[PDB]
Amino acid sequence: MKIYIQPLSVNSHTVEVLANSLPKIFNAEVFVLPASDVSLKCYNASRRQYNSTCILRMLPPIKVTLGVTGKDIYAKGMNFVFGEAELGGARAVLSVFRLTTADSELYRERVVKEAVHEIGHVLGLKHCSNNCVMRFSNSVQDVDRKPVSFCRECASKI
Ligand SMILES: [Zn+2]
Ligand SMILES: [Zn+2]
Repeated sequence: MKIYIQPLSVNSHTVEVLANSLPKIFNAEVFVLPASDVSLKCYNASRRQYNSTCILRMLPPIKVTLGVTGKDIYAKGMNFVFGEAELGGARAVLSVFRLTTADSELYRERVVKEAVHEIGHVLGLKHCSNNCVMRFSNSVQDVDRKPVSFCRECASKI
């Protein structure tokens, strides 16, 4: 498995977190693509948020490609989303905007959890109700309560 991280208006240090954490989690070769600013095509001026579905479309369809942004994102019908993924496809996007917090270590932990969650969807995993990183999180309090690891059921399916 190969994972391509596409920085899209994001702190380079946060990208490094993912480059350093994801290989072991996915037993994958990880590539960091050249940084770019997230496309203004995907900016909703009324909401001052970027549409995640728009961002996904602009990523290369190379499994697995994860776009990562510091901008707040939303998808249709949602006030915000942490991310959006093609289930069993090639592409996902993560926003770290809603994860911001004072404790650097907690921020880091949230970033890894939510990246792993998105990539799990690309690998074909639906939301999981177990003690699992694939749980849906309504808020960052939910993110903090779920683990970074896949449950035994989800791990068996990758
Ligand atoms: Zn999800
Ligand atoms: Zn699970």
